[PDB]
Amino acid sequence: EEWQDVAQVGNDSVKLQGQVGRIYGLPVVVSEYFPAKANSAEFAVIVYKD
Amino acid sequence: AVNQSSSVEVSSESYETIFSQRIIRDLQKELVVGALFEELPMSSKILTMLVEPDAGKATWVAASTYGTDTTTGEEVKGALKEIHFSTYKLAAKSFITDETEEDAIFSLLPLLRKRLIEAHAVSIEEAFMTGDGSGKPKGLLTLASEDSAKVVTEAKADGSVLVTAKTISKLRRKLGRHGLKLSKLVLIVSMDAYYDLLEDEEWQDVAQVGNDSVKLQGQVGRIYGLPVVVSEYFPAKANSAEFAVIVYKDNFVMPRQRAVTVERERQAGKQRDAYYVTQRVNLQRYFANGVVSGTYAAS
Repeated sequence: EEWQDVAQVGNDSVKLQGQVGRIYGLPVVVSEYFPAKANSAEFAVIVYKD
Repeated sequence: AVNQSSSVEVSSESYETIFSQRIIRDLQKELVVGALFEELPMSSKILTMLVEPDAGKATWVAASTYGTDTTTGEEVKGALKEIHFSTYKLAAKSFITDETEEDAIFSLLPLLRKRLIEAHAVSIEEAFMTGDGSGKPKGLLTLASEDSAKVVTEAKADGSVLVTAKTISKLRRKLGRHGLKLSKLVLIVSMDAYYDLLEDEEWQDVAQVGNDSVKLQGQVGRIYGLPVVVSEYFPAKANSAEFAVIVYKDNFVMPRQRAVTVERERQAGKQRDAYYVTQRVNLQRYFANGVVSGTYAAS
């Protein structure tokens, strides 16, 4: 439906090596510690340097 | 017999042609599932082993209660759960009499021996696909139905097809909960739904925009990069079950104390040479989670 839908041209060339998320070139790390579907969060981003 | 033409001399009576002793036969059912499971040797009636559970939750303190008393969780000592395995038996027998092969055309003996093992291989595969439990294994369809592993819905039954690349994800997003993901899995598709999973139009499509030079030479199938296993041991033409996924890990290991044994009887049967073939095996797994068999439902 996006990215690799009808057309594989929606991405870098992933097909290959096993359908891993590389959203904007960043690896996505799964965490099965989020609560059920409600008013809760599902996608969290963190930037650190110090 | 011969009776027309018979001009002008006597064209015998019958039996006027060369006989072909050469047997040939069609591509029937193959065996593909009973050849990819880990094998467990054992010398007992049953084998029992111990599986622990996860832990846990610990409640953090109220920041003021530093001793007498600490008000932290009470973690209950996790029970080691037994898992026990049961090895069922089957057998087949065959016989010919010594007076019923020297008369005719000598092509007997390995013909019967191939056929009984071929029949036995089919019965093992058919049982591994489908079971009730009445002395046969609980086959994959009637195992992956007691754990609630089904989707509503994939397509529509014998009319209005729409079983595309999307359905594999819809099945996979129920296959997890909490960790059936990554590689090391295989999916098995019915013969009928293998031809219908070829209208798309998505992913592995009819265009060079959808893929490179991957088919080559007959639209083989590899949705999300996965391998596809073809089999017709699934009963289509109904809102039943015919698409199945299995993950390869610690689990799906088959226990046996014996393989096929083949033995011979004759003394003192009064002119009967008789062959018996026995096997003892079962198909089972540890925990009852991480399989999905669709279903594929309609009305």
